Amino acid sequence: VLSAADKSNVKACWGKIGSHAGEYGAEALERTFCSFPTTKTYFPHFDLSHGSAQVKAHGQKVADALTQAVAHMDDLPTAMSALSDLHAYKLRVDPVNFKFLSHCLLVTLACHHPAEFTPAVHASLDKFFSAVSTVLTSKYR
Amino acid sequence: VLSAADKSNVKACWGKIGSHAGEYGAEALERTFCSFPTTKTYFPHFDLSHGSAQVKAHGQKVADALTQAVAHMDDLPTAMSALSDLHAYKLRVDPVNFKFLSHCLLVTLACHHPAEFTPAVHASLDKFFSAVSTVLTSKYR
Amino acid sequence: FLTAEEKGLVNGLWGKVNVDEVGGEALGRLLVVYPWTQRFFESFGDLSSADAIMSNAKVKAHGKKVLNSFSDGLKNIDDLKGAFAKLSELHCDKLHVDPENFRLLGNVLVCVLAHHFGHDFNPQVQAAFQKVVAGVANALAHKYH
Amino acid sequence: FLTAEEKGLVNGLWGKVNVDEVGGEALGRLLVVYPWTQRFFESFGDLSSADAIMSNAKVKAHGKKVLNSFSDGLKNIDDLKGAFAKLSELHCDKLHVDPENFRLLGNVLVCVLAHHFGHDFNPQVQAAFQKVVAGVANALAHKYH
Ligand code: HEM
Ligand code: HEM
Ligand code: HEM
Ligand code: HEM
Repeated sequence: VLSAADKSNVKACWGKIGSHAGEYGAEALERTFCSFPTTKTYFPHFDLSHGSAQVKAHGQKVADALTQAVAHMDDLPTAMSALSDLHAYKLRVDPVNFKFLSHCLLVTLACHHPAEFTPAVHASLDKFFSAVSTVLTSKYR
Repeated sequence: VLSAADKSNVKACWGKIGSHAGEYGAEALERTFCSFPTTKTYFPHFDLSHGSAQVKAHGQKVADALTQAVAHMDDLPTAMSALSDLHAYKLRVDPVNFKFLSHCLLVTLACHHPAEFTPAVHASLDKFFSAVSTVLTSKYR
Repeated sequence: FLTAEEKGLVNGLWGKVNVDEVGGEALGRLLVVYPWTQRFFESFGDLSSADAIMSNAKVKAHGKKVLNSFSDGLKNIDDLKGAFAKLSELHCDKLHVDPENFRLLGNVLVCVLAHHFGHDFNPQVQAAFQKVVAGVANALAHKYH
Repeated sequence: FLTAEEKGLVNGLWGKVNVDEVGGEALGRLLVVYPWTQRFFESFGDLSSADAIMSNAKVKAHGKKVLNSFSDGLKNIDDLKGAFAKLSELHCDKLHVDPENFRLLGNVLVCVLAHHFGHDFNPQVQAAFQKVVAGVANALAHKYH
């Protein structure tokens, strides 16, 4: 449930991230795998070692999806319909895991963009990542 | 998200509960306070002692809302609108607390209605309780 | 982590449990109620309906094994971490089971005990059994990395 | 429980932390990002907006006192349950704070450490900080009844 100021805060922050989204995507996953090692149970097929290219490849896919979602904040459920089926029907990812990732994405953003990461923007991104996670978890049962 | 099979298992079962819903509503709270003591932090103005009149009265109110949820299974957000505003905006009850209650609701029903508590109805009720609890935590920012 | 009385409450009821029949019932309902769990039990055969799951020979056999390890945990209740360390490695390393799913089996087990014992399953007997299923879930999660 | 490696990462970073700065910063962001927590702090005055919260004198003093108890937690890290027993009772018996809110403050602190320390707040450094934060949240929830 995003407001006029939340959508503008997000876009503004996403604008500054620019071509580095994929990097932050990969860094976000590495942080999650480290801090919350139970998230690795969904990636048994991945080489999960530090700096691995499989994590870096996948991190671009997560970042692209999120770029997608920033362009379509007014209708996340249709924009994300395919990922939503993917996560609930095929992979069956437990909701709590999306809080782990969402947390590490904020940490990654705080690390790289301290001037942009104001108390207000912090709120808006939490809300944004939180909205995406509920759309991706909607069909879980 | 629910289903025609779920709706009918819920309706059929809540028909069996009948005039006992208020009694089970109170036992479920009592069970939740006992088993999950952190749930008591939201009831500091309650006499929470065993067999208290305040818990019983509240148990009845919880059971009437659920009975009205059975009648509006196809439009939960609209039927539960006042209680959504109450739980997600005024009280801000953390969603984990609804899991504890839902569980203690299931346990109470299995204690009293072993014959009706079949694997198929068990699943339907779990689906139902979680859908109610989903609507009730919507407005959280 | 359990008081002397809580131990009495738990061991008191567990002595009355049919560990053979309760195991298949609890694992069965796990698969019915939370159907994503079926993804881990692919080699068990037909799980296409509540009726298929509940009469499945392999569901029943595995259910018994699951309840024996729960009985072994109740002997070793003050060192649950130690008792479950081998099983924790298995579920992590070979089975890739997200530990959130251990909380689900515990509550299903609690529901099955309430189904069987009725009024005898006190609010207070329930509490002591919540501590136990929580302790087992936590111990199964401990070797994940 | 932390290894000597983890303690060094934690103590190394904590040695550079401005107590007054990070404390009011962490608490102010908690009120901003999770606005329902403001309900527990109504005798602090203007909490009507983000800039009100962030320059609120009472917010700042309380963040400081919150951060000093983190520091005492760090010194007694092998006994956080000893360290937070009195604060646990207080949060439960007096303040009625659902301990699920302790997880939020901990995560906010980590974001605020990330903000300040940038590249030096590595994934390994972070993982250690997560252990501490989870342990302080577990310690604070322990005397709940
Ligand atoms: C912000 C929330 C998330 C977003 C936007 C997201 C996005 C994506 C995308 C875009 C794909 C694959 C696209 C493709 O290559 O077809 C994917 C797949 C996948 N996701 Fe996520 N994801 C999120 C959260 C999670 C979480 C929390 C987990 C569990 C820890 C998870 C586990 C997986 C797995 C295992 C795959 C398949 C990877 C493979 O087999 O190559 N995702 N996700
Ligand atoms: C099945 C889920 C639930 C239902 C159907 C439900 C229903 C209700 C109802 C009917 C009321 C009375 C409000 C009114 O009449 O205006 C109420 C109030 C309240 N609920 Fe819930 N509730 C649920 C879950 C929870 C949970 C999980 C908690 C947290 C432990 C909670 C905490 C409260 C509190 C503190 C009040 C105010 C009591 C008072 O007026 O003093 N509720 N709820
Ligand atoms: C929470 C309490 C649980 C206990 C005490 C438990 C215990 C056990 C035991 C004793 C075995 C047999 C050991 C062996 O293969 O050598 C086993 C195997 C297994 N477990 Fe669990 N388990 C629990 C929960 C779960 C959950 C939630 C899942 C996933 C849905 C799961 C998935 C499996 C699978 C797939 C196997 C191997 C099946 C096979 O034998 O081929 N377990 N577990
Ligand atoms: C999770 C880590 C936390 C720590 C380390 C912590 C620490 C403290 C400390 C040291 C005090 C002492 C005030 C005094 O008596 O001098 C305090 C008071 C207080 N805490 Fe916390 N706290 C935490 C979480 C929370 C949360 C999440 C909330 C609310 C959601 C909260 C609500 C309060 C309130 C209302 C007071 C009294 C404030 C006043 O003086 O009016 N605490 N806390």
